[PDB]
Order: sequence, then structure tokens, then C-alpha cells
Amino acid sequence: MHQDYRELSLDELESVEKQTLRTIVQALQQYSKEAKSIFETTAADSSGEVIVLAEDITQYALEVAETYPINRRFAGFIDYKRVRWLPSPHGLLPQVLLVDAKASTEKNRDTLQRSQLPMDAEFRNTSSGEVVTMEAGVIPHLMLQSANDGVLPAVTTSIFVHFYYRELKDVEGRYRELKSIYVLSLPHARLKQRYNPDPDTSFFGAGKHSPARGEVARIRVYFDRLKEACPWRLQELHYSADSEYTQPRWRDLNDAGHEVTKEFLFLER
Amino acid sequence: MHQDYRELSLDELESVEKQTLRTIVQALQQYSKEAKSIFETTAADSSGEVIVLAEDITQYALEVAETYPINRRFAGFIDYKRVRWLPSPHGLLPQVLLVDAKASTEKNRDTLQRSQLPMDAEFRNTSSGEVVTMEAGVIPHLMLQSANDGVLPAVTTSIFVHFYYRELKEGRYRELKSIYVLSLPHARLKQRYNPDPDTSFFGAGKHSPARGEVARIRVYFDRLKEACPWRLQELHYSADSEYTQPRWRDLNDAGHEVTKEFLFLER
Amino acid sequence: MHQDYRELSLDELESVEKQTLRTIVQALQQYSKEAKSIFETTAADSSGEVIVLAEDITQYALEVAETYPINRRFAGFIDYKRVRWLPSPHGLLPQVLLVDAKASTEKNRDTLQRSQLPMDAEFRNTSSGEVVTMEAGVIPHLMLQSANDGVLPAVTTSIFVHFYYRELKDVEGRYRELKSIYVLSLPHARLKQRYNPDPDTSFFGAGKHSPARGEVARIRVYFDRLKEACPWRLQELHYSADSEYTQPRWRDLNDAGHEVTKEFLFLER
Amino acid sequence: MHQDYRELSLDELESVEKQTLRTIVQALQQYSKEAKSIFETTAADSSGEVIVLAEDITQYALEVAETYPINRRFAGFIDYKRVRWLPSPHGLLPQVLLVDAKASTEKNRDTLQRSQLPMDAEFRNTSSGEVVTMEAGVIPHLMLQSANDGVLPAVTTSIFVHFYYRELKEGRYRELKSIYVLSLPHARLKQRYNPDPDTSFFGAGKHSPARGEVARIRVYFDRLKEACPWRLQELHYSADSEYTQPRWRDLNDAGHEVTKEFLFLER
DNA sequence: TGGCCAACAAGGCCT
DNA sequence: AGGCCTTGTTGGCCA
DNA sequence: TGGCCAACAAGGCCT
DNA sequence: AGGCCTTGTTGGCCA
Ligand SMILES: [Ca+2]
Ligand SMILES: [Ca+2]
Ligand SMILES: [Ca+2]
Ligand SMILES: [Ca+2]
Repeated sequence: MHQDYRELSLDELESVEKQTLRTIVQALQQYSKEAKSIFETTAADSSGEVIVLAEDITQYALEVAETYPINRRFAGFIDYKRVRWLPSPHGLLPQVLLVDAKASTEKNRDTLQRSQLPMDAEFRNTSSGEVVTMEAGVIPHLMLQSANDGVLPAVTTSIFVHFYYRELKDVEGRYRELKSIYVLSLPHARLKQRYNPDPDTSFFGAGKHSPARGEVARIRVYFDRLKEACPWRLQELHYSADSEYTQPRWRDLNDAGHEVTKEFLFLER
Repeated sequence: MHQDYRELSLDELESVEKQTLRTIVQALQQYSKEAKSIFETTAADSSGEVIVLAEDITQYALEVAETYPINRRFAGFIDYKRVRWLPSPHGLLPQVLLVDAKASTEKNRDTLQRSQLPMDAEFRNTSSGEVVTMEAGVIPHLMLQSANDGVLPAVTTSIFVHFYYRELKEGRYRELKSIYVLSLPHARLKQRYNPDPDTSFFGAGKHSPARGEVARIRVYFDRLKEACPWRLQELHYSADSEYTQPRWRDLNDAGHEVTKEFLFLER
Repeated sequence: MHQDYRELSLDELESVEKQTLRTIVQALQQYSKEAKSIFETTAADSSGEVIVLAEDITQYALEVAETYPINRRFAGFIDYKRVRWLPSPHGLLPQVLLVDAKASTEKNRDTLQRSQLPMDAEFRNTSSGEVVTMEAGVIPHLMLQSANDGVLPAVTTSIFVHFYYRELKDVEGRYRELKSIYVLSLPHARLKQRYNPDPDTSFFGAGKHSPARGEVARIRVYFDRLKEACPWRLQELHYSADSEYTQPRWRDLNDAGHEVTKEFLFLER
Repeated sequence: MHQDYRELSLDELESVEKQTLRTIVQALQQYSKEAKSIFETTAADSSGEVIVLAEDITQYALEVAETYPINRRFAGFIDYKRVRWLPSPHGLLPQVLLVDAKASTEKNRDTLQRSQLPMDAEFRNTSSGEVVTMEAGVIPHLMLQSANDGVLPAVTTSIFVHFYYRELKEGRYRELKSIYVLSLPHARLKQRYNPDPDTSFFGAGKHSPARGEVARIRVYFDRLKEACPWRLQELHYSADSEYTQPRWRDLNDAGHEVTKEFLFLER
């Protein structure tokens, strides 16, 4: 087995992102009943609330499903972060889990700051027909100081929890409606050749910034294009009138390379 | 992916025990410096103190390296136990980690109560020449109640932490030579590890049949390692450092047994 | 406020033992449903089981109600132990929580090893009319190394959880019966003058050892004599057919010095 | 003993806030060395970085000093929040700890959104000479559902952690001068701390009425301390040590204000 | 002190 | 899909 | 290796 | 209340 993620093959690397994602989906799933309650019944006190509700929900859902902590912390704009050891058959991997919460009325695409972009991006602006570029803002790994040698890189794993909702706002004891919780796993920089080799091959899109107003410049990631490149990298926990919790559905891909969905069991916790 | 370990192939099931063992070895390695202090400098109370030393060290070292806890406890004759989810490429697997501690002046073998036995054992007694048998005492899995359906089996994973020390009588009361860590295979793997009385790492118990004592069993380090090198690990102490030597035993991509040194953190 | 428990007055010292005990009673209370289940439905596999069931129940019940941990650990025969900071109005007190689990078919008295005795004991053997003595085996405190000075004593607080049960043994899916869970708070050594000034003033009794057989010698603590000396130092969580959990009853003493009992609310947890 | 904080006298209620504050000061004190490193050496991303630095430091320092957790969360506009039981001589009190972080180049005062305001405020504007008013945004308690009866109110306890720093431009990007810690009284204590517009530690907000901005409020350190010395604490950094100076402000048995140094651990 | 703005997220909408 | 412009959060600043 | 005992808890019972 | 004696746990030891 390995300790240095760089010695892992690309396939094995995607594998650890997959199990990282899977773990997080169970957390959100098992926390979905309380999440809907919190997301919908919390007083708005004049807009802005959803951004903070999304972050808190995510944190409460995930902090409960963490692993073997590493005594290392850092401050930054990323909502939820933890340096930890991730057990796996590839080896006990040091890891910096990074997940960002988003609240949106749109059930497709997500906006990213350059500080959240895992790998260098490039695509063609459908309107300007030109090639757009953006360097990754998330480091490939955080160096940890071993007690018997030199540094040991803790792999960075990027995740996005996207709360798709609708504003109903104040009515009875419910100020909004949580419709679905999408979870995204963005491929590590080492996987660029596989997911973004050329501007016409990618899941990126035009940023939500206003270039006319001379704004900082961001980037977008489109759900459908991510799911096509790799089905499991896009998960969806949807709410319906059949249950207080979301529908426990996990999207994966056969060993035969076809897309598949299955329902999984979850506990009350 | 899977949630039911029974759906996994035997090779995959072994990978979960192996990764469970690797996590534990890091924990004890990183806790080795303190383990040494507690084991060697803690005054003896009524002798047989190494017993509690071994159990306590094991808990402090491991309670710090757990994973996604499940709201269900396991009570019984096993030093350390936690029900939890184990992230894995084969799926997020529900698991019951069972680790038992042993203090011993011996460097080989280990003794087990039937309640710590993972699989139905069978071996040939060396002096009696007869076949000895023992039914497993550890359940293959603990059934958990899902919120949306029937039961979900949480795989049981057996691990043993063995403290090899020698009495000594400096401000120390004894010497911890090394900490061995054993991963015993699940019942599903019986045909791979103990298919018949002449192929097994088991051996006669430490009980006294003459005195009519219950009946216990043993696991021999050499045979366990020979059956699968990664299932027997060792963290040895040398005057080189205050921590054990960070060594992990495994095998090549060519099947060759290799012991590699690994990096560890202060804690 | 204080950091050194020795600077606390006797009254304040008893007060911290009281809040330590109170916290523990809630834990056991809220864990009583699962405790009964575990205690009664766990296969016996030939005797001895109850001693281990009592310890595990206690641990699961209490580890969940701990406070501000201190980075200090020690090995010893005491079942449950934790060095921690105990917030209180007297000050943020460093503390070594010590609790011992017992399983018994008797609903009165408890046996103690000298290693569990909090203060020096002395009483008169009702049969030999002689005076019995036993030095305390639990240290008054554990010295902790501060980072900006010398040592800081972490007060020792002794607690006993006594599982009063009856052997039914194997029948349907129940091997025994948990009747009540008693929780005892033994006064710190500093309180000797108050609880054991003379051999005819104490809650101690003849040990469970056999002097004829030349056994090591132990000591007993009698419930009724402890409750009389101080009502709150003896609590009782009893099970009845009215609820799966024990009856949430807390015993205390008025400011007027009279004994009182009240029922308290508890959560599912 | 009590479970309902409303049954407590005002002096007792203050003792719970005070002990809550003392625990937090130790946490930040023991985390001060690392806080200094994170605050001063973390590269600035788009400026306004001290904001996240202050929030994150506060969480790492405090998430390590919690008590008996209650299975109920609080979501909203408050940096750090945990519902829990607080051991106390007045009883095991259910509590909702609410602590908000602030980064600032100023050493006095603090700004608060209405949602972080613990009691209905009222003061006299110094330039307008008129009376300003603001209803509390923080609930007095969060009702919890008991397993055997009705509701149980979990007291809300307001704390603010203020990072006093100055821009600087060595391998450092700025300097953390000190960390102030504030304990704002519960609504029940209004008559003691803000009975009328001329007796209060509140002051005009930082919002812009001209621009028609919502309306915020301020708390002034000097008036808070003068009203009750222990409610304003300070952990200052000096070139003496890498940790802040472990000082706790309180008052005699004679009512005299005394600042004592206290012992702290490595962590 | 008060209180006007500056700097930034985070997104809602509307082509 | 693009991207313009609205809102709300947090304190730096300065009369 | 086998396997006989030693050293100790932890308590059940029986006056 | 006392306290004798039963059981079960854990490994030290040695043929
Ligand atoms: Ca975000
Ligand atoms: Ca053991
Ligand atoms: Ca015990
Ligand atoms: Ca804040």
C-alpha cells in the first residue's frame, strides 16, 4: 500500500474520491429529515439565511461521519474542512477533506470561486466562441510534518453539497422549500488529462461574474456534463411526499461501463 | 458498491480486514511513545497489572482513530468494540470492530476464549495426535435495523493487540519489547485459512483439561504469518527511538514478503 | 475562583462532587432503556458476564456526557477514568473522574478494594467489637504539568454505579433482570472529619474478604448509612413496568437540611 | 437543583454565564499559540481574510472544550453554536452556547447584528440626543422535548470573541495584538444591565441610516467592564511568550477588581 | 462615538 | 448557457 | 507446544 | 452485617 497519494495510479485516486463521496452521501441521507426541517422552518430574518443554513446543515450532517483525525488545522473560506487519515485498501491515506455548501434555486450547474477550483480549467464560451482559462485555486495537497522523517502530502479532495430549493417564504411555520440535495465530487488536479484535456472536452462553463462590470471572474460546473464524464461524481438526494427523508439513491457505473442507480439502506442515527 | 459484506468476494472481504489492521497499526505506532511510558513506569498493584496496562493502552491508542460511528453498542467479553461505517471502495461497510488486548512474556502464539474466536476451529493435537474442535464464539455479523427496510448486517472484524514484555526490577518496573497486532480472518474465510485439521494456525489451548477447565484455544504467530504475511504485524522497541519502529509487513506485486518502514505523526 | 481544589472550602468541594454525580445520573437515566436491554438480553456464556456488562453499560452511558478533556491518561484497575476540566462557579477545576461499576443481587452495601477507597476508613466490627482500619488507596489528586509554571493538582472524584439485579438466566431471550441502578458519590479524603471522624461514626462495614482464609482484606459501604450522612450521595434509578427507562428520581437535601426527592425530565439522546 | 433556568435567581443565572466564560477563556488561552500562527501567517485571499481567520480560530479552540452534548442542533447567523448540558451546582442545566467571532483593528467596542443581540437594547444617541431602541434577536431559550413530559427550556448564553489586530506588511502578514472575550447578559438580566436608556453598555450601530441600511448595534468594552468586570476578558500577546498572557479578570470577596494570572496546559 | 462606505461573497433573475 | 445586477455580511475608516 | 497452576478479582450465599 | 467459599479471568511457568 501507499502513504503518498502521488504513488497511486489515477484509477486508485478516483477510487478514494469515490469512497469519500459515498461516505458523505450516507451522512446527508441519514441527516435529510432534520435538514429539511432546519432548511425550511428556520426564520429568514431578511434574506441571506439560506447560505448559512446550507453551511450549517452540511456541517452537522458531515462532522458526525468523520475519520481518524490528524492534528493539523488551517483557516480559509472553505466551509467545511478536516485533515484526517482515510483508511482504504490503497493504504491509510492522509487527506484534507474540503467541501463547500451552496444554496440555489437552480437544479443544474454550480458556481465556483477560483479558490474552490480543484484543477486548471479551459472551455469555449458558447457565445464568444473564444477559449476561457482559469488556474486551480485549491492546492493539490497539504504537507504534513512526520515525526520520523520529512514531509508527507495530505491529499486534497474537493466536494460540493448543492441545496436546490424554492423560495416560498413565510406562510405557516415554513419559510422555504428544500427540493433536493446534490453532492458533487470534483476530480483532483492529477486527473486533468482525463476530465479536461481540451476546451471542447469539459464540464466547465461561463462564470456567474459580470465581465462588463469588470468582476473578478468565476467558473461554472454543469451537472449533466459531469454525470456524463463520470456518473458517480454527481449524486442526488431528492425529497418527495413519500418520506420525511430524501430518497436514498446512489448513482454509480457498472464494471461494464454503464450507468446504474440503486437504493440503499440508511439508519436513523 | 455494496452494503452487505456477504455480497463481497473473499478477496474483497480480506481487503477490509487488511485496511482495518493498517489503521490500527498507525494508531499504536503513533501512541507507542506514551504506551512505553505507561507500560514500563506504572507501579504494580497486586501483580497481574500488565493486564490492565495492555487493555488501557489499546483503548487510548485506538479510540482516537475511529470512523463514522453507528448508533448501536456491543457489550460483552471483548476489550475494545465499536460499531461503525468503514469507508471502502467496495462500499460504505457497516462494521463491528472487535479488538482484544493481551499482555504476555511470550513472543509467539496468543490465547483466545471461545468468545473471542472468529471462526470454527479445528487442529490436530501434537501430543494426543487427535483432532480438536471449537465452534466460533464471535458472531459473523451484528444485524442493524435500517430506517427504510429490513436488517443490515454489520461485519465483525477481529483484531488482537499483543504486548510482549519481560519483568524487570531504574524507575521502570518492566520492559515492553514490542507490540504485535493480529488480524484473524472472518468465518467466511474458513476454507482459506482452516479448511481441515492439518491446515491451520490454531493450537491447543492454555486451559487445564485435567482440572476440567472450560477449554480455550491458541493462534500461532508463525503459522498465521505464513498463511498471509500481512495478518501479523509487529511494532518493536529499540534504543534507537522512544517510539516503536514503524514497520508494515506486506507483499510485493510479485507475491514476495516485504517489510517497509512508514511515516508517522506526533499525535 | 480557584484552580487548586485545596483552596476550595469543604462545602464547595462537596458541591463539585454533587454536580459531578448529578451529571452522571442523567447519563445513566437517559441510557437506562438501552442498559436494561443490554443487561438482560446479552448471552451469559457461563457466568462472569454481569461484571463485564455492568462496566460496558456504565462506559457507554457516561462517555457520552464527558467534559473539556485534558491531554493526560493513565492505566489502572478502575473501570472508567478521565482527566478533564470541570466548569463550575468555584472555577474551572481540573479533575480525574473515577467511577467503578458493580453488579450485585443485593440492593444495599457495596464492596470496595483498598485501591477504590477514597479516604482512610475506621469502624467497629459489630461481631468482634474491635476497631477496623484501612488506608485510602485512591490518590487525592493527579499532578498535571502546566506550560507556564509548575504542577496543578487534578482533583479525584470517586463514583460507584451499582447494578442491582436478579438471576433469571436463559428463558425466552432474557438471561437476567435489571431491577435498579444505584449511583454512589464517595467523599474526597479532605472530607474525612465530616464523614468518618471516629469508628462509631461512619458508613463503612466489615469487608467481604475471608480473614480465616487469610484474604487480602476489603471494606464495605452501606447505602442506608451513606444516605443518612448525606442524602444526595446515594441515588437510585429504579425500573418498573410503567416505563422502559428507569424512574427519573433525584434525591437531594433542602437548604433547611431535610431530605427531598423529585422527578426530573430526561431526553432520548 | 433545577432544570429550568427561569427558576434560578438572577445571581445564579449570572454564575452560569460566568462559568461558561471561564471555560472559554481557558480554551482560547491554551489555543493562543496556534491562533497566533494561523492569524499572522495565513496568506490573504481577497482581503477581508481576517474574518474567516477569526471564525475558524474560535471553532478550533472551543470545539475541544465542550460538555455533555444534547441531540439537537441550532442553525443560523451565529458563528459557533452547540446545545448541551452544563454541569452546575444549581443543577445540570440545558444550554445553547452561542459565540460569535469578530476581527477588528479596534481595541474597544463590538458590533452586533440584531440576530446576535441577547436583550432588548435602549440607549441615548450621543449626537442625536434621542433614544435608540432594538429588540433582541436571540431567543431567551430553545425548547427541548423531554422523553417523559413537556418541554425543557435550554438557556441561551451569549459570548463574543474579538480579535484585535493591525495590518502589517517578515513571514507574517499581520499582527494579532490580543483576544478579548465578552459575556453578554441574558434577557432576564435587563433590569440589571440596561434598565433605561441612560444606563447601558450599548451604543450606536455601524450601519448607515443615510443609506437606509437595516440597523445594527454596538457594545462598548469600558461600559461592559464597569457594569461587571468579569464580563470582559482579555488575552494579550507580548514578546514574553508565544501564548497570550493567561489573565483572568474578576473581583475580590471585598468587591475589588482583581486580575490574576492562571495556569494553562499545552493541549 | 457615529455612521458613511468599501470589499466581497452569494445568488436571483432575465435574456 | 450567459452574465448583469441585486442583496446582505463585515469591518475599515475618518469627520 | 501442551497444559497444570498461580494470582486475582468479583460476588453468591448462608448464617 | 459478617465473611466463607464458589466461579471465571488471565497468563506465568515448566516438563
Ligand atoms: Ca460556500
Ligand atoms: Ca484481553
Ligand atoms: Ca469494578
Ligand atoms: Ca461573526
